[PDB]
Amino acid sequence: PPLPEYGGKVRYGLIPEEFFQFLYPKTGVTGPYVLGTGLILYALSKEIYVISAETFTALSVLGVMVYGIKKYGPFVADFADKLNEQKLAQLEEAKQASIQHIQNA
Amino acid sequence: NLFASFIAPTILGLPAAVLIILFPPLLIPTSKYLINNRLITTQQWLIKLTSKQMMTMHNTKGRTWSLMLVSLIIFIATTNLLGLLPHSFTPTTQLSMNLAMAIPLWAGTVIMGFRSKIKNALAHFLPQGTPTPLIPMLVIIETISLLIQPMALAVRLTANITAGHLLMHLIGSATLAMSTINLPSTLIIFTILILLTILEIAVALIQAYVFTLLVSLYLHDNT
Amino acid sequence: KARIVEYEKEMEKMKNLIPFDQMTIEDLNEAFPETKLDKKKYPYWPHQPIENL
Amino acid sequence: KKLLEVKLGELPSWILMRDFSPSGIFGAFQRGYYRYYNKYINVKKGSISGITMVLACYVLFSYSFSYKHLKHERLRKY
Amino acid sequence: MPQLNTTVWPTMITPMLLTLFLITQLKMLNTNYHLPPSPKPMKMKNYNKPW
Amino acid sequence: LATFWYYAKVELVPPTPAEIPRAIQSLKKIVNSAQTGSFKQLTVKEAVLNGLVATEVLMWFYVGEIIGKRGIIGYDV
Amino acid sequence: LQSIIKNIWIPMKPYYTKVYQEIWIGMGLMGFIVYKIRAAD
Repeated sequence: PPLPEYGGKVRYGLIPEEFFQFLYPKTGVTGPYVLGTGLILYALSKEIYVISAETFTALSVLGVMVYGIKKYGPFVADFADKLNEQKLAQLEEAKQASIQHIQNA
Repeated sequence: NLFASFIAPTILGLPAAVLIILFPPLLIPTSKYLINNRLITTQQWLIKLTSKQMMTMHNTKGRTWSLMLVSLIIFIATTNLLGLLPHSFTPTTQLSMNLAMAIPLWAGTVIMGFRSKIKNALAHFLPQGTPTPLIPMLVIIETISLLIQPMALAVRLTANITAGHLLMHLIGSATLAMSTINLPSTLIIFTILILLTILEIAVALIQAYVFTLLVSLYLHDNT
Repeated sequence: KARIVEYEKEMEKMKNLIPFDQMTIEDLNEAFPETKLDKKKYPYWPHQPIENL
Repeated sequence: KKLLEVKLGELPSWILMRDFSPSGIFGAFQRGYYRYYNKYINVKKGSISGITMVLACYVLFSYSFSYKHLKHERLRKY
Repeated sequence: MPQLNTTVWPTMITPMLLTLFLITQLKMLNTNYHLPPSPKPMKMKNYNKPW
Repeated sequence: LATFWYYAKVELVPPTPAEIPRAIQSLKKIVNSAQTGSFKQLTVKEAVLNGLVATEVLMWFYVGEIIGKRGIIGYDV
Repeated sequence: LQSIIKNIWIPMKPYYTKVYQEIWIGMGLMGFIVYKIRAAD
């Protein structure tokens, strides 16, 4: 069975487009965003999210992750695609080779 | 207060450490296909490179541990990397898990060396061309070395990972304590924290590789 | 002529292979049997010499 | 026709019609894993979002059990 | 040091032995590298004509 | 930038005095459906959607609270 | 019992029975050490 060609259309690497489409009818385009900002402000206002040293280690590792992704993402995607293309080319070559061998026989 | 991130986590009273230790293999999906997605492609390339690195130096009997040593390095590296995310509990900071990883493998290698190989196993404690009046001393040394190899394995992982985390946390506190004071100094401390984060990624991978390489050498000295 | 009809059957078989991106590994070991792991000579993973990898 | 998937079925009896067995919960978790995997990971030309979403859920879980320690670091009292 | 509290030591050892010796190894066993598709166009156990 | 406002002018604005009767009628419809228990017609899809919108307006209330105590984190005193 | 030992123990049998025997002895040793540590505590 062949795989699809694209994934699930995530936004910001965290939330899929299905959520934005699901809130589009009742709360429009800014609905999900005001829900997100409201939840963030309620979390860090009622001190559900306690600001500590882990906030800054979190910001550091998230910055390193976003930078590393934006930088070495094209390279890793192209590397995987080229690995698959080389394997496919080698396989097609080795199939035609045996066809030619039996035709020669 | 300071070692709060190394205490066995519990959610609603249950040992979440079990889930945290079982999670790493979930990030390695496998497939029967011949040409598959980018994640499995990159992971299989990495596993092949790792196997060729760790296992080419062994003979036919040491190469039966390819599964064991590749599993060890993959498990430790993924645990150490997942320990870098915010608020996470890293099980490789625990001396219990690291002792349970180190003692079985080292003991298995030395018992494998004493079951077969027994002549060469007992000869290994003496270097080849050791002069005569020094033969006793170099047997007291080498012996205790062979007896600290397991502990010095586990500790070397624990003491490292723990320490790294501690340092980062402390620097984090610094930034927080400096957020209400001069902001250029806060940005300088934050840049130190970013460099430390990159160093901690490197040390995660390096510690996985070194634990596995020392186990591999103990195996190579007994096959 | 017997050998030739066998060869023609085999060439039809090779010509009617499923494309390689719908192909499992058992299908490859059926198509090109030289791509099969010698799980008798090498019983343990990776079932081949490490240099072969 | 009470096999209606949740998000389509309004009833509480449906809640008790499900297979709340160990094998049932195992099948439920495995079906969820394969739904996520087929939607986000098991595609060609896949994205890294299929991993960063897992890591975000992991960080949320990690914060959940780290709250009993952080609630002593709150900077207000109410 | 919470690492010295020996009461939670089994909780840290028992899942590891499942993850290191069972699950990761079952996932490496399903990571197989087939041998190259090398097609020999030289394979003909022939013989001279009947003379 | 400005697209935020392009959507906010239609969505994130207060209700004009002309459409408060519409809101009163909708509130009456909701309380009626709660009275007669007719909400057993609402699929859990739409139930979740309504719950999310109610959570959003509660978050509006809490944002109004943080703008009414002049301090974001907790109570400044 | 079925489809578990078909997907867990049939693949891992060559290793559990032949390759890791010394690992099993060493794991007994490790359990003994851990018992002596937890008991003297």
